[PDB]
Amino acid sequence: PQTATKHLFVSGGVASSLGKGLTASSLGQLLTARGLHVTMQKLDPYLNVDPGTMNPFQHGEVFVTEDGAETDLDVGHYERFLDRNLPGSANVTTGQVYSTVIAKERRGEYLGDTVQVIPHITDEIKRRILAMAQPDADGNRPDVVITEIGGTVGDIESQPFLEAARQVRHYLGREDVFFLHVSLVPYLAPSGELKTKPTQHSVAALRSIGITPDALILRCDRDVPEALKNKIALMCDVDIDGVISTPDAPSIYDIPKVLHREELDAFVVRRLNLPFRDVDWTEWDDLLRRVHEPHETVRIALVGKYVELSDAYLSVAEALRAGGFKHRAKVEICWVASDGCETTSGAAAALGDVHGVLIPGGFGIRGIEGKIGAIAYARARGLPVLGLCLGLQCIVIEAARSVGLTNANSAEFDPDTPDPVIATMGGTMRLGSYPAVLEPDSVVAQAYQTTQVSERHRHRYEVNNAYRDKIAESGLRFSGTSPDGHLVEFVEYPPDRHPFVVGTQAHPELKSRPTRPHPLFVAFVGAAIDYKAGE
Amino acid sequence: PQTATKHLFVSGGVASSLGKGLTASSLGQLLTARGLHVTMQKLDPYLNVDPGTMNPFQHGEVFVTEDGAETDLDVGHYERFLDRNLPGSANVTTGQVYSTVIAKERRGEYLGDTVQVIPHITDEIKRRILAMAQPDADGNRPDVVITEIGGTVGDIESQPFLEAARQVRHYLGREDVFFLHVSLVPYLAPSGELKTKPTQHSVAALRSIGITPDALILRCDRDVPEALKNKIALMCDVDIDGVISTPDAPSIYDIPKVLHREELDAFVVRRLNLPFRDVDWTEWDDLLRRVHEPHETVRIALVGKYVELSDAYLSVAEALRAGGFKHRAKVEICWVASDGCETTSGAAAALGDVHGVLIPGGFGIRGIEGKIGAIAYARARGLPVLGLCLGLQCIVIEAARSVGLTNANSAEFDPDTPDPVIATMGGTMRLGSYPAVLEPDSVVAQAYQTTQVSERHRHRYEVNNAYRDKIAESGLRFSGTSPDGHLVEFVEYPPDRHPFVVGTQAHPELKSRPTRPHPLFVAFVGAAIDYKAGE
Amino acid sequence: PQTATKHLFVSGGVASSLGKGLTASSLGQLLTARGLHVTMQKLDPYLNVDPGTMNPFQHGEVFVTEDGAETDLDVGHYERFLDRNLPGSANVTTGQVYSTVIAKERRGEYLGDTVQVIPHITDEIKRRILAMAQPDADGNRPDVVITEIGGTVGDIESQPFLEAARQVRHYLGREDVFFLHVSLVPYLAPSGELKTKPTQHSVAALRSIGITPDALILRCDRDVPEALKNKIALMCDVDIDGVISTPDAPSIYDIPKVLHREELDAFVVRRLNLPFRDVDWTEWDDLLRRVHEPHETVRIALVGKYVELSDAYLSVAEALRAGGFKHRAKVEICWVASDGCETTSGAAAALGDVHGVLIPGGFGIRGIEGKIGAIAYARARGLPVLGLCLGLQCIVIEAARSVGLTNANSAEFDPDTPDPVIATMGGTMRLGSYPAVLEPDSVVAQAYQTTQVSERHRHRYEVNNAYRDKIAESGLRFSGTSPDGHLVEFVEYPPDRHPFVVGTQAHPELKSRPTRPHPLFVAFVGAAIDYKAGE
Ligand SMILES: Nc1ccn([C@@H]2O[C@H](COP(=O)(O)OP(=O)(O)OP(=O)(O)O)[C@@H](O)[C@H]2O)c(=O)n1
Ligand SMILES: Nc1ccn([C@@H]2O[C@H](COP(=O)(O)OP(=O)(O)OP(=O)(O)O)[C@@H](O)[C@H]2O)c(=O)n1
Ligand SMILES: Nc1ccn([C@@H]2O[C@H](COP(=O)(O)OP(=O)(O)OP(=O)(O)O)[C@@H](O)[C@H]2O)c(=O)n1
Ligand SMILES: Nc1ccn([C@@H]2O[C@H](COP(=O)(O)OP(=O)(O)OP(=O)(O)O)[C@@H](O)[C@H]2O)c(=O)n1
Ligand SMILES: Nc1ccn([C@@H]2O[C@H](COP(=O)(O)OP(=O)(O)OP(=O)(O)O)[C@@H](O)[C@H]2O)c(=O)n1
Ligand SMILES: Nc1ccn([C@@H]2O[C@H](COP(=O)(O)OP(=O)(O)OP(=O)(O)O)[C@@H](O)[C@H]2O)c(=O)n1
Repeated sequence: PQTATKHLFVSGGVASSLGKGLTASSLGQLLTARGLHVTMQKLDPYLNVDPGTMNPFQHGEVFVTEDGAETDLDVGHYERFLDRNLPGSANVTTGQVYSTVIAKERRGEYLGDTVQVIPHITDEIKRRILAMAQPDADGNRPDVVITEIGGTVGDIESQPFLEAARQVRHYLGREDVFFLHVSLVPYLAPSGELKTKPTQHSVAALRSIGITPDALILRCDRDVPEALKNKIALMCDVDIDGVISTPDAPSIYDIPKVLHREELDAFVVRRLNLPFRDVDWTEWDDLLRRVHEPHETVRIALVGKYVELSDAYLSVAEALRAGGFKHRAKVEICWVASDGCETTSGAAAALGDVHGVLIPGGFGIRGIEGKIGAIAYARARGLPVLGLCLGLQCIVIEAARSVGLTNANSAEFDPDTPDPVIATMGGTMRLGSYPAVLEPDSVVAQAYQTTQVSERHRHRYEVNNAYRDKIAESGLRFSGTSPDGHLVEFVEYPPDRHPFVVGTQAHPELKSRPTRPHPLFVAFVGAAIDYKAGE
Repeated sequence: PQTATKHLFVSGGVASSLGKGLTASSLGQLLTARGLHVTMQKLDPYLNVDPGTMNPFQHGEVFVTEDGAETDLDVGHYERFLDRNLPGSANVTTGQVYSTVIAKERRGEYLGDTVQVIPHITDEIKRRILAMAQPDADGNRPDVVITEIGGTVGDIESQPFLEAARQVRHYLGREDVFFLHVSLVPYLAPSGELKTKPTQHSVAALRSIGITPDALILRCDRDVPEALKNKIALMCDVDIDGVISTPDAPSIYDIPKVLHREELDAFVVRRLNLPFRDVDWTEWDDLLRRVHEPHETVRIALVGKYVELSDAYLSVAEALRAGGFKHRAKVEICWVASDGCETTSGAAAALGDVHGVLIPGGFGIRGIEGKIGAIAYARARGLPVLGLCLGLQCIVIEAARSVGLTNANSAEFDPDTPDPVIATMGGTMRLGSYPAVLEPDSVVAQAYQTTQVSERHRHRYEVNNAYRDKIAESGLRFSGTSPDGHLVEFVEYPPDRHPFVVGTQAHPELKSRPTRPHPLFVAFVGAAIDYKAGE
Repeated sequence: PQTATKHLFVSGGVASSLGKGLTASSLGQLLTARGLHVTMQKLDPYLNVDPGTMNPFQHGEVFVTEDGAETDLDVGHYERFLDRNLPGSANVTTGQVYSTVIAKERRGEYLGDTVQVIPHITDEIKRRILAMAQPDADGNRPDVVITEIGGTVGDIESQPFLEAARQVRHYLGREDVFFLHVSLVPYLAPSGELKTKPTQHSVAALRSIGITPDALILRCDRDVPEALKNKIALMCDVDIDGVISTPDAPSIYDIPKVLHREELDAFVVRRLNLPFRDVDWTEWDDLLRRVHEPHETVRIALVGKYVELSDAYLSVAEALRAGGFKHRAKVEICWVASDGCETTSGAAAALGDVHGVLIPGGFGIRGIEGKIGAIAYARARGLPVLGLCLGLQCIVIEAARSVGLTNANSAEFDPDTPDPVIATMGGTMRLGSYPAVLEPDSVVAQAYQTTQVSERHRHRYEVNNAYRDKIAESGLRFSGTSPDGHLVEFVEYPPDRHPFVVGTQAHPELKSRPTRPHPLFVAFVGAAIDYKAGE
């Protein structure tokens, strides 16, 4: 039988860039491995109502849920570590709260009461939090909700969320609410010692707003001496079980071992009185083997538009590497800047060194001819290609230009093109999960091993249905469509035209999990390994 | 069976002069009435090592324990409300802590370690606190120690005591430590409403140092509306059982009823899990009757040296009134300034209106001839007299001068007197409890109904043992002595010389309790009532 | 003409071990180079009244002023960087304040007033501070007093000093008081960026007690980007002239260049309106040349009792290196643990690799036979020796044992010795500066180039004046004495017995300055270089 849904807030002190996200994700992973139905939530502090306005080349990708809600990329780590789909409710922001309360004000639904910050805003936040305890579409209720509070304790940027957390702690009571806390432990080079004083000043600032931390996670470049853990337990009044060393791990997938080796999760389960059951590593030891024991290295070029910040492609890169792990191959990514590839001599100079090329999406970018040139090169050179979203549109433009439709373009990039092979259906902006059907015994059907698939979408332009028969003169099969056949979903060249050249409009990288890689990235790495073996 | 000795700290916020002392005393009274063995402690913040240096005309009397320890007058309220003797350990000060730790430093008992404030000072304070849990001379261990932290939360004056309280709360755990808190609720006259915001800012300041208050006592001139108690429970995270209204009571003896009518003590007993048993009021309803239903008013003049601050005589005045309550009489005190009474015309102008005159002590004052003049008048007029300590020395000087020893004096006030009837035995400064013996069937023996008594002392001058036979020529009997007869303890005139004129060297006001008045003050009020009846 | 003496407080935030001492010393150096008469003061937080109780093997040496006041070793850096003698007033501690105020309380000099912490303590601290503005023994008044506040801002350990600083800032006014501030800027390895948030939280904590910092010194492992200096000036309201980068310098003597290259001192002079004059580097460029361009490396063994903490010998090591700089030689110190040298085979195994051996002091240690063995070896091997204080007593014991006084000892280490060549005169504990006279044309007289010297002392045992003629049978000349000849001050072997073997009772390392090395350490390094050249 299930008790009340516990809440487990996480807040950062001293500094940002300490890994609250991956730490909370790893805690969710461990609780999942015990068999609890964990779910997760992020409370972003910024006022953007949704991230579709944000420049991804500075703030990373935009994740898309099943229900087509745009969310912070941080939600991706929670999905990947849980292997669970999360609702669009998983990402609250200050912008959603303030614009909700001001909308209800203008519509007059507060009966003319004065709209204070307290209680109206903090009750709305508390409601957005407690909604996660509601039963899912199957009627199951989660055991634990982990809620990463954004910003830093003491930021004016976060005070309303921490007042809401305080109120939740009042109404549910300490049997059912737990606070983790994450804080920096700097190393000083002239003296050669770890200093706890910033963590004491952090927990003092946290207590000044009425939250009591039940455990500390100490972020450090070396294992914290027991002689400092005891001092922290003295000066923070944190039970000495709950001062946890957490070095900088070798890789993000090692962090669950770090947290388990300090036995954090056993203390969490004991403190919340959740149904205690043994951890089974059998699902994750094999991952750590594949991660640490690569049989071979294989290089994939990724033809990004701008590549000085790699975080703009995080989930693409992680989906590639998750594919690599399926073949026990260390996928290494050659970050290739598309604007170097607009000339075939530059394309040859960049791309000739690799065993495959991948065309990632690029919603909202301008100027794609570099990607088309890179694809035309890769076809002539025989390099395997996968095109994610804009990737399919560049592949289709390349195919049409190969059959002489020289001025062919997307209506997005040349509204005056005489041959809009990609055109607006601004037309219906498709978002979220839609069904698709595969040509039976197509190459994609051979990969998925089924005719029925579903994918997450974020595009408003489509293959012009009048051109399908013309484009098929290239040999390009339209090997998947909408169930009515009205919309194009996949394209491929035949197996004897090229070994593997596929595109989709989807973002298949969003269905990646390291224990369950996406079929197309597995097949693409299989083709890249076969190219390595043949060359 | 007895569990661990619980601790119950009390700290003030917003302001001083809020009645932490009488509130904590009344809580001790209620817990005593349940039958728990309560004991109490004050942690003064000032650096005076003992108060014997302090000017009592600005800071009130100096209390004296059984073991002769000088303590703050605040200890008197705890003794009176408990009716229990307290050790000299009942009053810690910062001066005792800092001078102890620096003494152990100079004696080298820290093995050359650096003497920080933490942990050395706060461990010493914690030791001075936990000492109260040690078994008494009978081997009984108290159930509850109530510890009034001096100053205000947020004073630099108190930070080390609050860090010590935090450490105690860590080592004993919240099952065994409770915090009361006392805070002001101002009334604003232009708007006519109570404001809780100062109490919120107080509990925020208290939390900033890591103490969590379990209940609030709200100090207000009117009953706090339930609509503000709920807001305080919301904004302070104080369980709504534990927000307690406490109006300004009519008198200090009514405060136990106030605390019981809001049912504070039931919540304390439930929260500490003490052995629950019913309150019996039978001991205190009769006090409240006597306090509120006086049959008659009787006036006593008290011949103080300086009287603009009455707190210098607190325990004298309270012992008088406790005597009054024994005869159901409202004792009203005519505060008479001794320097008006040095001339017989001024003495007649001041003292003629009253039914008795009392000569209080005056350790460390200069110039006493006003008191001698007042006594000579009172004798001629027939007014009953009691002399406390210096009172006996003025009575004895008056007696000697009445038998012509005209230049007789105390060696304290004229070291060059040719007739030191009071002289140094600086000689042995007597402090604390000493036995004395009474002349059988003396007037004092008729009052005490026994030959054996004990009293608390604070004097270094004594009746000159060579003059006893000479002074007895006045008829003044030396009706009590040390058991060896070496020292004078009491004097009286015979019943047919005057109705009641007695002195002692003792401070009998320190053995006052309202449920157990001191015998001499009962007899003195009996004589003053008989004078009222006869006149 | 001279205006009022300015005050320049310095306080640390975020962490200790950030170099407030050397930073403030370097600021004093720069202001001295401009020609201002700077003086300095340390306000230690610990309650040790003087450090003579402290274990130096954990807290470093004890410095000794001209007037024989024991002070924290931190005073040594101020003396060395100023090249000025400082009074014993240069080191206040909480122990001196609290024991002073409690002494005046017990002596009754507060007229019975209650001794609060405020104002009595903080007025005493303010008085101890303002005393530094009083004219010196020549009647000159310093222009600037630099006052390093100990502990960290927000420590209960320091609150009274910061309240005193606030009061001084009130009474003198912001024209005449300046606050530096020192704060950490951590580097985070996973993200690769400097984080300013701990400095913002520091300056917030500092402002919460009413001090406004006029400049920030940022302590970092790399030059702070201008893009973070501007953010700090925004969020701290620090004038952007006054956010100063300070990397970890290569050596302590380079820090004046760091502070001058960021032009801190020009801003300080402009802000305090001191008499502006150009910096002259001519005194310090030659030091930095000698420091960075060593012609040769020469190794000196230092025979310490315990050597795992080198800070116990700080001023000895610095005096050696200052001697090295006089010959342009990199002195490298072989830290030799004396207990390895008690056997001649172990002595040979340790000491044979070096060009000289030095016997440092050791007040309060037990067991010296290792040092005697090391000296007997060094004599047989011909290694140059210098004995500081206990060094002379080991040299003298070795000399006496070489002439067959086999059971000779110091009365300190064998009170039952039949031959106390070193004996109590506990006798007079000599402290501070005393005159001494040198044998004309002695080797020491050839070094000092004068007959008259003075030295700082800290010993209570002396050469037994009855044994001088007996010990001189070794050839050991008693080449210096008290001016009356009563006390032994120096010993030497003749130039043809050994090249240079000298001892003293003094601590000559305390008169070291890098621009003015002590004559004996120059001569000793000259002899060690001559041994290197000959071997
Ligand atoms: N136990 C941890 C914690 C953090 N990191 C490193 O810290 C970086 C930060 O990644 P992230 O969790 O996403 O935090 P940020 O995006 O940088 O900033 P924020 O704290 O707001 O989440 C990661 O690259 C990760 O390698 C790590 O290796 N191990
Ligand atoms: N809440 C606190 C914490 C520390 N101190 C004082 O700060 C000094 C110690 O300085 P510091 O070394 O910098 O802090 P640590 O406790 O020792 O931890 P860390 O090593 O990280 O510095 C001690 O005198 C200690 O009493 C204090 O008064 N109040
Ligand atoms: N529930 C209360 C609390 C306080 N008082 C009044 O508050 C005054 C303060 O007396 P005391 O307890 O001794 O406090 P102070 O001496 O004035 O100052 P402090 O708080 O430091 O004890 C008393 O006269 C008392 O009448 C009261 O009548 N009822
Ligand atoms: N911790 C708090 C407490 C109050 N407020 C805000 O302060 C305003 C109320 O002002 P005020 O009346 O002065 O405080 P009250 O809560 O109403 O209590 P009181 O009547 O004593 O004033 C409200 O907007 C409330 O949201 C806040 O932002 N944060
Ligand atoms: N601008 C600076 C500041 C500090 N340090 C290094 O920091 C160390 C600290 O020395 P010190 O000034 O004496 O400080 P601590 O003794 O370690 O501790 P505290 O802050 O209390 O003085 C020194 O070894 C020094 O090399 C430095 O190289 N350059
Ligand atoms: N006094 C302040 C300081 C910062 N913030 C908020 O904190 C967030 C920035 O987080 P962070 O990067 O960690 O602090 P920085 O100012 O950017 O400095 P640093 O790089 O060291 O982190 C911003 O939303 C900013 O508005 C705030 O609300 N109040």
